[PDB]
Amino acid sequence: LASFFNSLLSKKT
Amino acid sequence: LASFFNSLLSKKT
Amino acid sequence: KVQQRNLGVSGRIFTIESTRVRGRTGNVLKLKVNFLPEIITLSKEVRNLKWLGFRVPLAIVNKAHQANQLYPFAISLIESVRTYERTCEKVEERNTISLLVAGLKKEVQALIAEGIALVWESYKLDPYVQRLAETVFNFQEKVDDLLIIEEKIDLEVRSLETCMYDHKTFSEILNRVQKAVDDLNLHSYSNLPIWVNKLDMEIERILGVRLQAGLRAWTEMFAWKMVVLSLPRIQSQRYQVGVHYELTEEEKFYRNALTRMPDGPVALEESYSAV
Amino acid sequence: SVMSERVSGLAGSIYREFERLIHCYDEEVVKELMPLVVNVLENLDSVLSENQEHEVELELLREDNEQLLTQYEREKALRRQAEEKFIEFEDALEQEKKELQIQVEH
Amino acid sequence: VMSERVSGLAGSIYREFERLIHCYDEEVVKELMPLVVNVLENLDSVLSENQEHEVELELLREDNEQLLTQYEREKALRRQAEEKFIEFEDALEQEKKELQIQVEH
Amino acid sequence: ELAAEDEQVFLMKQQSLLAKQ
Amino acid sequence: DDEYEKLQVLLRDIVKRKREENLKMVWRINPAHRKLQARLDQMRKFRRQHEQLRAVIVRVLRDAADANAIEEVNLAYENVKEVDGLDVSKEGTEAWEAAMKRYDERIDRVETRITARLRDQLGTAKNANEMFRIFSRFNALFVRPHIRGAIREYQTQLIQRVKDDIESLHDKFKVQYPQSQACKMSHVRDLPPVSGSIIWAKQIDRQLTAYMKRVEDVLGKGWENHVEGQKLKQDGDSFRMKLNTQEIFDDWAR
Repeated sequence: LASFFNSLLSKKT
Repeated sequence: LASFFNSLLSKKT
Repeated sequence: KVQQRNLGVSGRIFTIESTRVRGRTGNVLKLKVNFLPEIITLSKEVRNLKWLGFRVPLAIVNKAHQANQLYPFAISLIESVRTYERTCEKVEERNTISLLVAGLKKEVQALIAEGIALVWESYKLDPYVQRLAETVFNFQEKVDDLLIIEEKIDLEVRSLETCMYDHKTFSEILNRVQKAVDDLNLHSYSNLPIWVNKLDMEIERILGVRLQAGLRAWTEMFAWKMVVLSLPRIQSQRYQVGVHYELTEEEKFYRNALTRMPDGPVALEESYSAV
Repeated sequence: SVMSERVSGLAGSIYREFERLIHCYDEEVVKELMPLVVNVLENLDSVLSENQEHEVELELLREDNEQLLTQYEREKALRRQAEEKFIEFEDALEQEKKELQIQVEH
Repeated sequence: VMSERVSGLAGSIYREFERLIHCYDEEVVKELMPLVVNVLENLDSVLSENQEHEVELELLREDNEQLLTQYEREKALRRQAEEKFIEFEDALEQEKKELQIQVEH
Repeated sequence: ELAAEDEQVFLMKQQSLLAKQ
Repeated sequence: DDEYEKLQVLLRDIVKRKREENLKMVWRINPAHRKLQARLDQMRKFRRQHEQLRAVIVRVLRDAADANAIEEVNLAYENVKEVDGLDVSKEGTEAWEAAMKRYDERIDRVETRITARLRDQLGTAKNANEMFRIFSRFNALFVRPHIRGAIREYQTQLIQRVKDDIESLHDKFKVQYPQSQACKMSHVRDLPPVSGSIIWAKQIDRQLTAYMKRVEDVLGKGWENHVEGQKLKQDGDSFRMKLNTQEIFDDWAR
C-alpha cells in the first residue's frame, strides 16, 4: 500500500 | 468532526 | 467370546485403514466409519437373548445400551460414506467429466475433513450428520443428472456426421446442444467455460469435416458455405447479464472452420479452381 | 492483509487529489502529508480485517449456543423419561414379588 | 465519542493542513475536506462497531462456556441414571426368578 | 478454475491428521 | 413436579440411612391432581385447534352455506361449552367424552360441507388466473389434512402452469439486455444503460419472487420439501444466484 504514492513521488527524481 | 477542520479553514478566511 | 473381545464405541467417528487391493500394486487406503458391525450384531443378540431368559452380564448390557444410543448417527454415516464412495467410483468411470464436478467434490471433501476431528461422544454430532447427508445426496443427484446430460450431449455431437447438410437441422442440433449447456449453467457446475471450449474445438473439427464434404460435393458458391459458417457458437456463461460488451464474429459463429480443414486449405483452392 | 474494494476506492480518490495538488503547485505539498495518510489507510484495512473475524466468530459461536440449549433440553427430557420408567417398573414388579412372597409363605 | 488514535492522527493531519494552508494559499485543501472527514469518520465508525462486537463477544463466550459445562454435567447424570436403572432391573429380576424356581420346588 | 485434489493423497493427509491428534 | 422430585430424593437418601429401623418399604403414590392435569391438557388440545379453525372461518369465509358453517361451528362450541368439563368425577368425564365426540362429528360434517363448497372450482373458474386468485383467497383452509388431500388433481395442473411460466421467463432471460428491446425502450425514455440493466434484472427477480409466492400459495406450507416443490425451489435459488446485480454495480463504480 505504501508503494503506490512512493512511486507517485519518484516520478521526477 | 466537521466543525474542527471547518474552524481550521474559516479561522482566517 | 464377547467378554474376551471387549467391544465398545469410542474415539473419533472416521477411520482410515489401508488394504492391499488386487489389481493394484500399491495399497489402496479407504475411509470407513468407526462402528464395527459386530457392535450392531451384539445389540441384536442382547435384544434377542434377554427375552429368552438367558442371563447376560451387566457390562454387555451397558455396551448394548451405549451402542443403541449411538446407532442412528452411525448408520447415517455408513450410508453417507458408501454413497460417496459409489459416486466417486461413478465419476472415476468417465474421466471426461472430472473437471465439471470439481466444486462439489471439493465441498464434500471439505465436509469430510472437518468431520474427521469429531469424537464419538461430542455434542456436535447431531447437525453434522444432517449437513453431511444433505450434501452427499445433493452431490450424488448432481452427478447422475450430469451423467444423463453428458450422454445426451455425446449422442447429439455424434449425430452431427449423420445429419444432412442444411442450415435448419444444423441450427436445431446446435440449439439443442446450447440448451443442454444452458441446463448445465443453471445448476452452476464448476469449470464450465473450459469444458465448453473443449467441446467447441471438437464440434468445430466436425463442422470442418462437414464443410469439406459440402465443398467437394459442390465440385452461388458463397451461399453454400454460409450454411456452416453462420451457425451460432456454443456460449458457456450466457446466463450473466449487464456487461455491455459485444462478442466478435469469431466467437459468435464458427468463422474459424476453414482453419480446421483436415486436408489443409487445398480443398478451398480446388473449389475456386472450377470457377 | 488483503485490501478491500472500498479502501482501494477511497485511496484512489486520495491519489487523484494528490496528483492534482502535485501538478497544481509543486512537489513540496505531498512530502509530509502522504506518510501521515498511508498509516491511517493501513489502519482502515486492519480494522476491517479484524471486524470480519469478529463477525465469523460471532456467527459460529452463536449457532453453537442454540445447538447447546436444545441439546441440553432434549437430554434433560430423556433423563426424565428414564426417571419415571424406573418408578413404574419398580413399584409394579415390587408388588408382584411381594404377592409371590406371601403366596410362597402360606 | 472520538477515539484517541484517530484523534492523534487527526492532530497530525491538522498540523500538516495548517502548514499547507499557511505556506501557499487557501485553495490547497478546498478539494481535500470532504474526502478526509469521510476517511476519519470511516475509521471512527468501524472502530466503534468493533467496540460493540467485542463486548457482545465476551458475553456470549462466557455463557457459552457455562452452557457447555452444565450440559456435560447433565450428560454425566443421564448416563449414571441409565446405569443405575439397568443394574436395578437385572438384580431384581434375578432374585425374582430365583424366587419362582423356589416356588417350583 | 477449480481443481479438487486426488482422493488418495487427500485422505492420506487426513490420515496424518487422524494420527497426530 | 420438580419440588416433588427433590423431596423424593430426600426420602430415598433417608430410607437408605434408616435400613435397620424399617422392614417394609414401598413407593406407591397416586396424586389426585394428575387427572385434573390431564383434563386441562385435553382442554388445551381442544381449544387450540378450535381457535385455529374458528379464527380462519370467521376471517376468510365472509350463500347460506357459509352462514350454516359458522352457525354449526358456534353450535359445536356451545354444545361443548354447556358441559362442565372441570369435573374430575366419572359422570362429568363421560359427559366430556360425549361432548368431544359430538364436537368431532359436527366439525367433520362442516369440513366435508366446505370441501363440497370448494369442489365447485372448475364449475366456477374457467381460467387459471381466477383459480389462482380463489386458491390464494382460501389458502388457510388447507392446513387441515383432509382438505389438503381433497385437492390433488388441481395442484398438478397448477404446478405445470407455473413451470411453463418459469420456463417462459427463462427464455426471456435467454436473450441479454443489449439485444433486448427493453434497452431500446429505456434509452428512448431517458434511462442510462447501466441503471436500465439494473432495473431490468430487478424486475425479472421480482417476477421470480412472485411466482415463488404463487407456488407457495398453491402447495400450502412446507412447499419446499414437496415432490414438485423441491425442483422448483432449487431452480429458483439457482436462478436468484444468477440474478444479483452487485458485480455490475461494482464495475460501474470502478
